[PDB]
Amino acid sequence: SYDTVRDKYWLSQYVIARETYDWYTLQKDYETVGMLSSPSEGQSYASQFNVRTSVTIVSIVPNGKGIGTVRFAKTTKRTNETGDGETTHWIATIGYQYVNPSLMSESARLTNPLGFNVTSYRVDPE
Amino acid sequence: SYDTVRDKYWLSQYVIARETYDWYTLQKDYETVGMLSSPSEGQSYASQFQLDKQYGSNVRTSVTIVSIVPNGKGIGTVRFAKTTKRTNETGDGETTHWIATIGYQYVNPSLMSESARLTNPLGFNVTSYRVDPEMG
Amino acid sequence: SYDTVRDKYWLSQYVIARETYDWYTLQKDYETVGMLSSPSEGQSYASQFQGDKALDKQYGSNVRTSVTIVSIVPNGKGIGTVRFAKTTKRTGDGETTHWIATIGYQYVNPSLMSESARLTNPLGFNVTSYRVDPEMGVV
Amino acid sequence: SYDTVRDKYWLSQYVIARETYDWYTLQKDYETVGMLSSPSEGQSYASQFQVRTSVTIVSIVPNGKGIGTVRFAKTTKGDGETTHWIATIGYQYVNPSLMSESARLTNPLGFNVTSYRVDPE
Ligand SMILES: [Cl-]
Ligand SMILES: [Cl-]
Repeated sequence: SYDTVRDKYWLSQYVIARETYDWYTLQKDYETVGMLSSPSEGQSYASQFNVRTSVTIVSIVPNGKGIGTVRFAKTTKRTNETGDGETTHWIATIGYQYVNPSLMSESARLTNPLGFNVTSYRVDPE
Repeated sequence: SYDTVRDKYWLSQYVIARETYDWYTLQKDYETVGMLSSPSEGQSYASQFQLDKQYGSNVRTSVTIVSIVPNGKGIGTVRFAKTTKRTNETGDGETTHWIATIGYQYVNPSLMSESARLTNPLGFNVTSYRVDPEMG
Repeated sequence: SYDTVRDKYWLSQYVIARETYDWYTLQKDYETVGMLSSPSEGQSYASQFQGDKALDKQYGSNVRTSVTIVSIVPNGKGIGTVRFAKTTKRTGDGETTHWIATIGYQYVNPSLMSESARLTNPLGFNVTSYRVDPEMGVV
Repeated sequence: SYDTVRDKYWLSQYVIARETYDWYTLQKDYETVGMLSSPSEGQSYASQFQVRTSVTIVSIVPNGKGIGTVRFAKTTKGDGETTHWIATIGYQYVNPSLMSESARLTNPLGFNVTSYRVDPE
């Protein structure tokens, strides 16, 4: 369905924003994560604060009631090695809902026009 | 009355589709749940198959509807048994009893796809579905 | 895969923005079509709210056309098909018709947009052809 | 607030029901967890379900928006072994008519846990 397509896109965007490490996009990624997170999950993410980690989304299963499961890989390279480096696999378990986009900043609403908000997020090894 | 007959038919069709596991009806059962559900309930059902490659065609769970009570104001209660047999075997398998409580309405049927509107021209639509064990 | 998810998201967002007529979301819809479209396609949409013909002048606040997305199939080679319903009523159920949008699309360099556009569309989704035909079923 | 008093009570009841091990009450406890759980969380609990362990609630902090943190101890049985834990619990309230009559007698306010995770302290 369309609501599923929607949720799968934003769950995927969230994991990419939150799990990537890229020096030159990190301020932008950090900001994106706050704009897609509820106030308390945003406060909780802020409290966890050259290599490059890239994310591959493998699959996403929303339960249709505000939990989603995202299987994904992270590939961490020392920038100044040749290959793609070490790849590990993970499962994000993500609570989320949609808020009134008027109830956020104007900038937040441009980044997050549907008002998608992660309310909880946990990552476990696959 | 006619609303009661209509509602009782659909509640039972919903429980049968949603609670049956049979490899040879599965595609049809799966599509019926989709046509008859809100997107959230649809996805709630469908997400358990995103179970069939766990069970394949070795397990069959069939439903027996025991009573159907529409409770007024778009809620209905369906008592039913589910019976699971490994597909090899004669024997009765294991039977458990359940109560599905079901929030439902009739939506604009024009919004649905072609095939959905043939099967569900009245727009039966489940917005909440919950199964609890049978007690008193 | 992820590309399918991305494509299907943007294809539907496009059809919702472009086919919806709702006074209270019109300014946002209009702007979203602009961000997601080629100059041609953008002006093709925008042109219907210009001159004395402007659709909003001739509807105002008294008509609402809402969209239900029914299926989205990316067809490969940057073409996608969105089946959808449009439901119009003046402010019962109003009038529902079914439609097929065929959409040529690509991902362009996202720096070429105003920074507003790049916040909303950082991947650079860009529609270069848009056509709606009536639903006929299959055969 | 009252909403907080309410949430602390049901969150504490949930952890008591879900983390206690008592042979003579295990079936009632199992049933209680189902009646206090969303449909999906009830399915998930039932799958993962496979001495006497008693629960002591130490504190309950709801965030006011559907997440609660419960710090608690489990004591298995002189004294026995006590370990310490943190349940992170998502929850909401649903219309009590959307559940069975029996469910609704155990859970009159329609409290539903939508997610549950326990971590060591
Ligand atoms: Cl959004
Ligand atoms: Cl984008």
